[PDB]
Amino acid sequence: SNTQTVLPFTGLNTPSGVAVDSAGTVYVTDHGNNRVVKLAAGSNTQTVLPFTGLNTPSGVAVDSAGTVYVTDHGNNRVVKLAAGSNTQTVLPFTGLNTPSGVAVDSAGTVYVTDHGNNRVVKLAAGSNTQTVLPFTGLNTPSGVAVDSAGTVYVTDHGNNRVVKLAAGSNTQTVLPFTGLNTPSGVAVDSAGTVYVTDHGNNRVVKLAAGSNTQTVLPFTGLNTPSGVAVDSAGTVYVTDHGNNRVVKLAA
Repeated sequence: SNTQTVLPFTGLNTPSGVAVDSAGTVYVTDHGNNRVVKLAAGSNTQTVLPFTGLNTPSGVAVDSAGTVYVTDHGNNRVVKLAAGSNTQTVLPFTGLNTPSGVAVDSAGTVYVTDHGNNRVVKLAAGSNTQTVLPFTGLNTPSGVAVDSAGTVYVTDHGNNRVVKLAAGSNTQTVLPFTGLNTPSGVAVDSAGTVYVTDHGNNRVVKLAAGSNTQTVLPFTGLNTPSGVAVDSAGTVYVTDHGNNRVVKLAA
């Protein structure tokens, strides 16, 4: 499609992160309102999820079980809320500094960009012991995504680049995007195409697997886009942070 639609969220203030579940429900961190909202597919009415005590939530992820994970940026913690639950749980990460992005793989392992510590950490399901991933030279990493192969993609915000680390690899690779300015968010679809919010350039770019040539997606009127998500239909969802809105673009 060449034509975005603005999703019917209400009252957003600088939305940061977005995620979409297998049912097409869209989850958004309403950063400026210390809340997380969701919108079911076709619904005109959001619901505020029952998290407690959030401070400028940044990133959001949702797993196949419908559990919602949120980086509670201002409180240096990551919280999760099981589907239908009333009570969040704080995940046992240690030593976070302004965590910024979160992703969850098919095994339930949780990956977090520890923005203030220039590192990415992961926590296996049920584990009490995080592991720091062997990225090199990160500067304020913002967003993270993980594909079905376990490859981890990170927007290295301060270095104007996107890096990836294959499962079990010691050595990251810098993806061949061009001309990025403070990239914030990243998503990867089932075909391995990587989508990045090029925050400082008011645009969203994608790079197909093995391609050397990005394409700029035909969104219009973006202002400092933060987060991006892609569903199984290839629809791309973007938090248009500066315009207090969320937009989507069908394939």
